[PDB]
Amino acid sequence: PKAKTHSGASKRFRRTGTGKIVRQKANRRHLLEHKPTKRTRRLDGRTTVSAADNSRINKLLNG
Amino acid sequence: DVRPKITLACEVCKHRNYITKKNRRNDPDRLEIKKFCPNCGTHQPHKES
Amino acid sequence: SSSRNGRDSAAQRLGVKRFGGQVVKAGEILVRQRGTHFHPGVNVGRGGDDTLFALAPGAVEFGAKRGRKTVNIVPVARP
RNA sequence: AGUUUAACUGGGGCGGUUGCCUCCUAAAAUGUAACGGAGGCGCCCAAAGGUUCCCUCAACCUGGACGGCAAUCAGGUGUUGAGUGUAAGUGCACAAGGGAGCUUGACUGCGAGACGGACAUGUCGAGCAGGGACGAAAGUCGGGACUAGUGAUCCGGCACCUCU
RNA sequence: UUGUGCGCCGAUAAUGUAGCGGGGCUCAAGCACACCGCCGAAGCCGCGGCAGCCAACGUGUUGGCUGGGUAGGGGAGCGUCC
RNA sequence: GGGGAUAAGCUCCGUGCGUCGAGAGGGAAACAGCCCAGAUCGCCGGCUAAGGCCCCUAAGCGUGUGCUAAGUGGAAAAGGAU
RNA sequence: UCAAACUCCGUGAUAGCUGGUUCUCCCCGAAAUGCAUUUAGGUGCAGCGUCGCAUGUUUCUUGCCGGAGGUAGAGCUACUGG
RNA sequence: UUUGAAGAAUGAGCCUGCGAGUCAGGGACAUGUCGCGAGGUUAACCCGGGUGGGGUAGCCGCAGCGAAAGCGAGUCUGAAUAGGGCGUAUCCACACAAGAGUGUGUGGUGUAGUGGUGUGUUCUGGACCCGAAGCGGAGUGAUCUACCCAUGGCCAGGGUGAAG
RNA sequence: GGCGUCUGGGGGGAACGCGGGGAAGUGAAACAUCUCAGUACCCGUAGGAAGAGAAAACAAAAUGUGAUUCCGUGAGUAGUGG
Repeated sequence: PKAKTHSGASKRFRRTGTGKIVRQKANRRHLLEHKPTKRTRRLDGRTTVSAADNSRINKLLNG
Repeated sequence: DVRPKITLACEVCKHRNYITKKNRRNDPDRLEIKKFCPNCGTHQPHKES
Repeated sequence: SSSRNGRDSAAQRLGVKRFGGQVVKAGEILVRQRGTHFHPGVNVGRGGDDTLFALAPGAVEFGAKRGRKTVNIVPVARP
């Protein structure tokens, strides 16, 4: 039997050229009238995932 | 709701640009504000929708 | 018979983050404070929440002026 | 017929609590628990925001038509005991407190460097560019003296885009 | 009268002395201050065997430090069958 | 330090504090958490730590100067007492 | 055998639960904390162990030097209260 | 199994047999060893009484960025040579700017992967072994017991004395 | 409808086929959507195999394939999903 890649993790994370794992930030979907532009500006773009959960994420994406 | 969220639209190109709140009971009328219109590239009067 | 107390906020981790005699880059936060206990001096800028930071690299040095605590930065010498 | 009907709890129940902000416990860095001791919030302001300029209270003493402890006036003393939209603390008289003129930076694109953290969040940010406000100029302005006034993701609505 | 070192009374439970471990001790074997020895452990030393880490040189010896251990991680082995 | 009655072998915290947990050996009569000290193995050798040296019990009914009459030593309070 | 009978089958039902898991030596050796939790006797991340690689004393101890506090203490015509 | 048991906490009467991390997959990650090496390798299938020979369809590596159109040692965002994000294996020399932490250029060095297979964890499977109360599908049961239906049988002896 | 007469059926079988009906334990750390699964079981039916089969098919501007069935890839990808 093959190993089924996790559907949710496959739709949220990415692999870059070197093998990094990136992710998007939260708190940017709704209820953002009162969030100043500084908060929203720092909340966009892909960020390398923390090394705390880098072990679990590799297991999900690769298997 | 006393302070309902309102949005501001550029008077020239009618782009809904900003969103603030105001006291409807204190200012029942619409809001006259000049703001930076990004696509126009120059400050244009902004109308609350 | 019950207690009406027991509510508390998180601990905000204020204090002096960088102490005197330390080398700081530009922008490093020196003190995290609520009021102006420490006041900005030379090459020290005040943040929005009265957080102090550094505009120029150098070594911290606490000082006083007109009976007010101040924080300064001395321009450490290039090798 | 298939199921759901929470947890903490000096056994369980009844009672009370569940998030955020401030103070003491907290042992002079940061942090630190208990059904320990006290309070507040789920807002408000189109000016109570930005900027330029000017000013200094509270209290007491003396004298004044109503007017008296206290209303407005004059004089003197008066370094902070008044006041700061709102709880407490840290601040502020050089004012962040009182008043006046103009105005919308309560911006767009970004952001070196940091604080704090299991992770997710959260916070400060000099400076560059565009286009502005006040100011003679230096300059200040990416909301409010600061810290609370809030809800991840999925799903869906509206407007714009040189995408398919 | 004051300050001190030792004491007395206050004192008082239910199987059997029973609030020194026992015997016993004031001819202290009790208390305080100085002095002298000794006994005491798997501690330290002596003599010998083994192992791990490292170093010195060498074609594996020598030397130095180290070797309690549950959950648990690593290395190397005995025994059985085909 | 908080709660409790400034009670608990109580409960909740802090501590480049300890030990037990996960730890043998000597002492405290017996006695995880106290005191001395971290067990590589052997020896019918030696020196010590805490603790002891009248007999049980190893080594002192040790030396000098005193104090106690209560077996104090070998449990205790306000207070009483030539 | 009855608050829903018996037998076979799904079926080796599923249990954040109790029990059990077998030969040896050598080296190293923890935790009972933090955050979150339909969560508190479970689990995820972090903290503490071991093995490999990389970097080398950056770790640690002591002296000296530059720092900021607001406890112990103390003080009150220096504030708020008693 | 516990903070702690010789424990008056649990289990074992004794002996001998039997009784618990295994297997599948071109699975995933990591680490050894072997082959080839900018390449490595076949699957299905065909030919051989064999373990051998053939089999290029595919897979991994060989260029990245971006939602995508696309561009390409660059690319995205952006009005921007204006900063930032990801990337150009890494190292060495030399120049040029900074000493807001170094950066940019030239030159050299040159890039290592992939197939078996051993081991450790892991995925789907009952997945280290033993153990429920109960849940569904199809059937067996009223010879015991509850009720009913058809047809039979039994009730010693002695009193009281209704209607008529 | 009744007669008379000829030919057929009926039942069994381990697996494989085809067309119908169709759960629950379980996973979701609860659970109803969903999964378990069109699985277990039941029904009707043949055969030595059955079913499918000769384009009202793919395809994408190539002057391409050319009935069905069965293996390997495509691929745990495009997608779908409280």
